[PDB]
Amino acid sequence: AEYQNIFSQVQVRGPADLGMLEDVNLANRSGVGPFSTLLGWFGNAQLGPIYLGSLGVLSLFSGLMWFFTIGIWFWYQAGWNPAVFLRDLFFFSLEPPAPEYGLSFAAPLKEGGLWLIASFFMFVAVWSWWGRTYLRAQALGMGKHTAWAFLSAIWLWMVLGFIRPILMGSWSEAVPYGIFSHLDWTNNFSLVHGNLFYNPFHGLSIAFLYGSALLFAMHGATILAVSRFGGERELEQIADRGTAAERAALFWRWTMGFNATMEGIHRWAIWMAVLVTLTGGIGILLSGTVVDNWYVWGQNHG
Amino acid sequence: ALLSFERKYRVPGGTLVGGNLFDFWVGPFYVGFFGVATFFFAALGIILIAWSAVLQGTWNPQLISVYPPALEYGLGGAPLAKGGLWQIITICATGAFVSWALREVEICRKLGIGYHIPFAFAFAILAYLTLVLFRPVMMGAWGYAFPYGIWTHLDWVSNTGYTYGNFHYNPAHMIAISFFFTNALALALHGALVLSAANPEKGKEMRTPDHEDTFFRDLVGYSIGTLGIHRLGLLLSLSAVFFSALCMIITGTIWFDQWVDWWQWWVKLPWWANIPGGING
Amino acid sequence: DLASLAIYSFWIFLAGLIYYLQTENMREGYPLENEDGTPAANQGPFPLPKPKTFILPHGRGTLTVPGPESEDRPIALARTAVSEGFPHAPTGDPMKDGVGPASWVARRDLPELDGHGHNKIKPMKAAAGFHVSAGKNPIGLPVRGCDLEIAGKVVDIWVDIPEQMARFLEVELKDGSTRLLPMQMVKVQSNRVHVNALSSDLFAGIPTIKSPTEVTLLEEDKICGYVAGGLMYAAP
Ligand code: BCL
Ligand code: BCL
Ligand code: BCL
Ligand code: BCL
Ligand SMILES: CC[C@H]1c2cc3[nH]c4c(c3C)C(=O)[C@H](C(=O)OC)c4c3nc(cc4[nH]c(cc(n2)[C@@H]1C)c(C(C)=O)c4C)[C@@H](C)[C@@H]3CCC(=O)OC/C=C(\C)CCC[C@H](C)CCC[C@H](C)CCCC(C)C
Ligand SMILES: CC[C@H]1c2cc3[nH]c4c(c3C)C(=O)[C@H](C(=O)OC)c4c3nc(cc4[nH]c(cc(n2)[C@@H]1C)c(C(C)=O)c4C)[C@@H](C)[C@@H]3CCC(=O)OC/C=C(\C)CCC[C@H](C)CCC[C@H](C)CCCC(C)C
Ligand SMILES: COC(C)(C)C/C=C/C(C)=C/C=C/C(C)=C/C=C/C(C)=C\C=C\C=C(C)\C=C\C=C(/C)CC/C=C(\C)CCC=C(C)C
Ligand SMILES: [Fe+3]
Repeated sequence: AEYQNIFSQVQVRGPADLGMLEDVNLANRSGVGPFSTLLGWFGNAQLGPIYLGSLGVLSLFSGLMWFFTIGIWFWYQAGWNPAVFLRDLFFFSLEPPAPEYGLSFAAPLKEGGLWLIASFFMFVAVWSWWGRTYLRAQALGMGKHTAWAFLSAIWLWMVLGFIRPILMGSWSEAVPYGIFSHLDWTNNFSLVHGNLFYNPFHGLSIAFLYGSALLFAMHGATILAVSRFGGERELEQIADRGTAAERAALFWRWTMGFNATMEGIHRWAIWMAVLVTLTGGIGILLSGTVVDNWYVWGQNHG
Repeated sequence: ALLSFERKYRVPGGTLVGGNLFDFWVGPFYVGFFGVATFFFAALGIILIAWSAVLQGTWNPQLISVYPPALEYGLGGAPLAKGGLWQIITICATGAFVSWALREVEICRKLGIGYHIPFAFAFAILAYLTLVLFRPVMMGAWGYAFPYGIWTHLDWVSNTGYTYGNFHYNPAHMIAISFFFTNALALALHGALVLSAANPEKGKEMRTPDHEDTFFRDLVGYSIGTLGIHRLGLLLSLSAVFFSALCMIITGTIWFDQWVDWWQWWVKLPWWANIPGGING
Repeated sequence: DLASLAIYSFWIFLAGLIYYLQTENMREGYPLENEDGTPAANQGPFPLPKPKTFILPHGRGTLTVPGPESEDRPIALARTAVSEGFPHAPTGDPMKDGVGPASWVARRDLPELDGHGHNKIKPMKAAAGFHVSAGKNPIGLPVRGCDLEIAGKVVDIWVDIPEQMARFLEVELKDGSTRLLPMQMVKVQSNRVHVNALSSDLFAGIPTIKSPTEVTLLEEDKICGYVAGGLMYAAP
């Protein structure tokens, strides 16, 4: 048996790391948290510090409000019975206002009002967090890649519960807050639009989802395959190529006759993933607004 | 035909079979014994799909489709025109996948690196064999396997899933979707991280892995590390597929009713199995 | 209709994206060459990308790719066939010369620095605060080779400061000198450290470092390359 490098053989610890400073307002960083030996076998053992600050607190508060709001409703339905609340936890559900109410904020609480409230919070929670991943990169002087990639995920999210419902004409077309509940919504959505397997953007989204799993499986296995030459130190290998980058590239060139570079493979990676929700959002936006039945559409493209 | 830094690596050695008979390259491709084997299986298999096209009466890629034997044939052999060709092609498919894996192992021994790649690939092969071999044999007929066709194989997915109500309720299916959804998130992040550090704001110096760890700590209070993120990626991936294979190896065998009904064990737990009100009371 | 418009537009985009991606991955190793080092006739459908420049931190200068590709070292290999596509044989000692699985790259002969400009890797005896916090501490254990013979003892652990990671094990040989062994190539056991890629008689051959409290990228590559190469050549 030769070492595979999935788990560390020995852990080493030193003073807690307070991280780089740059233009970060150090007054907003908490203090180092404890060290996790459990986590240290797979990766870093240090927990914290963390940077809060205005936007950070707004989201975390706004986020919990979205969380509690839903939870209030779950208890209502469970009749404040702890045993009931547990037995039917996956069954509860906060549905949006009925079709009748259209897109007004007039619907009564027990008919869609709480939904509109819970949504409003999640809407503030998410967008402020997005600004957070942008600002946190600025302070350190890094590229905005993380923020832009995350926007692609917001896209599909934004289309499912905001944009499409509006274009349709009612908060009715939105998704409900519930475990089994949103699973049924999904299955339904497909049936009502004549089978999503006929939606070309859906099939593209899947290709990228499967592709993301194939690529990360490929990329991860490779870096571990050449970690014996310091391959995970990807940044310095970009600035000064080593045997790790060479053997990594040659393995694949000899296998499929073509290859990537230490920096390049990360561009393939960010795009393969980002396209999943980019293509998805489009396929869903056009469903029910431009195309009623994808089967029919697949017969005559138009 | 060679990368600028390639020559020093092209040395003799590393082959598992045939010594040096097949130890050479063709353009950028390494051959090897298994390089020849996968070519053998692939051509043969392609030919057979072409002969399947004629019998079917069409050359349309969107219409061509090779079907497995009908259930009436159980696990026995069947006439080419009806399931035989499919059985033979699946053998060729299997023969080409394994050969490809072993060819990777050889490329591995020549370059002096670890065997992580062919190992990861083997999990995809296991998923394939679960749908055309393991499940079918456990159910008693090749008819339960999936057909080889662009759209006809999607129909199979749809009809197989619906045979159990909403397949969303298959519990191993839910776990498996979590790893797929998470793997993508992790891939987008890893990619964006490495790139925001190597391509900082215009004019600034190239950031370091320290900035990468600081960025994530500031954001979520924890950084897994450069080596950790590659271990995580390999894991989320192999796990997503390991549970995929699982959710299907148990469907049609140990469980063959509606998946949604499987969830009643939880609600029927005595303690609350009768308490009034709620959703199931 | 929109749907039909959107989907065609998407394929056009996707075609442009793959064009961008492929060229970005041509910033190293290109142009292609013949087995004799001369530029190949067919370079493929995609053209080399316009150069880009990285500004390295700590005053280390800049880097621009694609740029002049040179091994900056002698390759002790010779053809075994009159035609293209076959193995190139080692003219001397593959381990010593550094070819095949034992290859190394002429990386800068400087150490990697952390975010503050200090050497990234350091032996622990010189790292304030660092200690073994979990798992068997290897310091003090005897090192065995793939030939089941003892080649030395561990005298220290070289760690990565910013990533708090063990990267190298410092080993003392029969003559009192030390060597570095990649953490990823050894198996730490209860009462011994096993090194399967090298046999007892090959430890002295491991490339040595000049400064005794720091390794350079070039020295790391030679060390690692040499040890991995043992997997093929040390079988004897
Ligand atoms: C996993 C569960 C189901 C299944 C469910 C689905 C669903 C659901 C969808 C697909 C879709 C696809 N499936 Mg499938 N598919 C299954 C099993 C297979 C097998 C197999 C050997 O078992 C193969 C080759 C495929 C192949 C494919 C692609 C044609 C297409 C996805 C593109 C993609 O990016 O994929 C990921 C791979 C890559 C990014 C790598 C690139 C490799 C390419 C895609 C290979 C093409 C091979 C070609 C069709 C076969 C040529 C054979 C000749 C002899 C040479 N499927 C099983 C049975 N598949 C999608 C589609 O749009 O269909 C119309 C889609 O929505
Ligand atoms: C029976 C139902 C239909 C069907 C109906 C649908 C429908 C309907 C939709 C999909 C969609 C998708 N389907 Mg489908 N699908 C079917 C069958 C399949 C099969 C298969 C093998 O059979 C496959 C592989 C897929 C695959 C896919 C994906 C490619 C895609 C979703 C991407 C994604 O990552 O979303 C997950 C990612 C998001 C939702 C992003 C948004 C995340 C937000 C921003 C984060 C919120 C965070 C919260 C506030 C934080 C909490 C954190 C705390 C720490 C706890 N489907 C069947 C045929 N599918 C989606 C799509 O895009 O379609 C075009 C979609 O709408
Ligand atoms: C893409 C098409 C559909 C859709 C289809 C599906 C399908 C199909 C499945 C899911 C599943 C899930 N979906 Mg969904 N889902 C959609 C949109 C959303 C949105 C949104 C803001 O739009 C959110 C927050 C979610 C969230 C979720 C998760 C609760 C769950 C997946 C785990 C995971 O890996 O998460 C990624 C996130 C993280 C890794 C971070 C946060 C982790 C969370 C907090 C863990 C929750 C665990 C839960 C409480 C378990 C308790 C167990 C106890 C024993 C009781 N979905 C759209 C509308 N979703 C899976 C499931 O198992 O559902 C029950 C599943 O099979
Ligand atoms: C309407 C139908 C049902 C449903 C029915 C099914 C069924 C039925 C199955 C799945 C399976 C899956 N479903 Mg589903 N599923 C539904 C809805 C969803 C939703 C959603 C958001 O609604 C999601 C995310 C998913 C997600 C998933 C995945 C977890 C899983 C498939 C991946 C896999 O196994 O890869 C594994 C990878 C492979 C099989 C590929 C192996 C590749 C081989 C080895 C190599 C091929 C090489 C090629 C031929 C070479 C080309 C060479 C050329 C030179 C290019 N389903 C609905 C509710 N789902 C499948 C599963 O679990 O399978 C095990 C499965 O059978
Ligand atoms: C290509 C698109 C893919 C993608 C990308 C993506 N996601 C992202 C990003 C990117 C690039 C981020 O930068 C962002 C991030 O910051 O990640 C770490 C994020 C993110 N993706 C997330 C989720 C997510 N992404 C998903 C999907 C995807 N993300 C796609 C696969 C899904 C699915 C599959 O449905 C989910 C659920 C979030 C975890 C995170 C953004 C966090 C956010 O928006 O937060 C708002 C804050 C709250 C809601 C706070 C309250 C949370 C809970 C109610 C309480 C429990 C936790 C709390 C910490 C407890 C505190 C207890 C106290 C006692 C201390
Ligand atoms: C952890 C599992 C993940 C994974 C990993 C993975 N895939 C891999 C590897 C790894 C680690 C490789 O090393 C290998 C590779 O070399 O990639 C570049 C590969 C690979 N993954 C591939 C595909 C693939 N992987 C998939 C998935 C996944 N791969 C998982 C998400 C999928 C999906 C989701 O559908 C597909 C299509 C191949 C491109 C490639 C392996 C290529 C190969 O083995 O080639 C030689 C074989 C042939 C030329 C075979 C032809 C055989 C027959 C003659 C004809 C075809 C018969 C087939 C039944 C037809 C099906 C038709 C469909 C319409 C139904
Ligand atoms: C133990 O008890 C306590 C009290 C601690 C709390 C318990 C809480 C529990 C058990 C909570 C359980 C909640 C769950 C399981 C929630 C699950 C949600 C799921 C599965 C999916 C969510 C889908 C939602 C998406 C599609 C929503 C998108 C929303 C938008 C795009 C925003 C919409 C915006 C609107 C309506 C307008 C707002 C106003 C402006 C600014 C324009
Ligand atoms: Fe990486």
